[PDB]
Amino acid sequence: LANFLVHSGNNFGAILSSTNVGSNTY
Amino acid sequence: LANFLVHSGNNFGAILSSTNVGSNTY
Amino acid sequence: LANFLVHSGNNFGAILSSTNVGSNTY
Amino acid sequence: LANFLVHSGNNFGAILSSTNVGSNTY
Amino acid sequence: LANFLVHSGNNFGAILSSTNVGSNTY
Amino acid sequence: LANFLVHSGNNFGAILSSTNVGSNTY
Amino acid sequence: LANFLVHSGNNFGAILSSTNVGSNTY
Amino acid sequence: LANFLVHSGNNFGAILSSTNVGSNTY
Amino acid sequence: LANFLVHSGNNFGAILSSTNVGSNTY
Amino acid sequence: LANFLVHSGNNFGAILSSTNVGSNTY
Repeated sequence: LANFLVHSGNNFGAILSSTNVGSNTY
Repeated sequence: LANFLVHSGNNFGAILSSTNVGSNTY
Repeated sequence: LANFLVHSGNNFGAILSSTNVGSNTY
Repeated sequence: LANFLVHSGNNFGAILSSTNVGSNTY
Repeated sequence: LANFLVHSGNNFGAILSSTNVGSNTY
Repeated sequence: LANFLVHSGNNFGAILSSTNVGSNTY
Repeated sequence: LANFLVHSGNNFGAILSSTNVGSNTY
Repeated sequence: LANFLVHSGNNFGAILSSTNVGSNTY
Repeated sequence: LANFLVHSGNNFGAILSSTNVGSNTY
Repeated sequence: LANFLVHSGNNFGAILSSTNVGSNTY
């Protein structure tokens, strides 16, 4: 069906794919 | 069907794809 | 059908694609 | 059918594509 | 069905895939 | 000032109050 | 100031209050 | 200032309050 | 300042308060 | 400042407070 499959009744969480997240604190 | 598949009844979470997120704190 | 597929009954979450998000705090 | 597909019954969330979002706080 | 499958009743946790997360503290 | 207060610079998200949302799929 | 306060620069997410959301799948 | 306070630069997530969410799958 | 305080640069996660979430699978 | 304080640069996780979550599987 798919390479990735998320099946839920209620969903509240984030879903990231091919993302670049970065944090810099000075 | 797809490379990525999200199937839910109620959805409340963010869905990111090929995104660049960045935070800088000074 | 698609490379990405979001199937829901009620949707409330944001859907980002190829987006650049940035925050700077001084 | 498409590269990205969003199928819902009721939709309330934002859908961004190729967008640049930025916030600066002084 | 899929290479990865997440089946739940209520979901609250993040789901990352092919993501690069980084933090730098100075 | 108020029981609920939403203060933003740019707003794009829906704001619901005392609403009844329902979806039925057959 | 308020019982609930949401202060942001850019807002894209939904804000629900005293809402009843329901989904039925057959 | 408030009983609940959400302060961000960019916001993308849903904010629920006194909400009743329900899903039924047959 | 508040009883609950969420301070972030970029926010993507849901924020629930006094909510009742329920899922029934048959 | 607060009874509970969440301070982050980028946030992706759900934040629950005074919530009742329930799942029933038959």
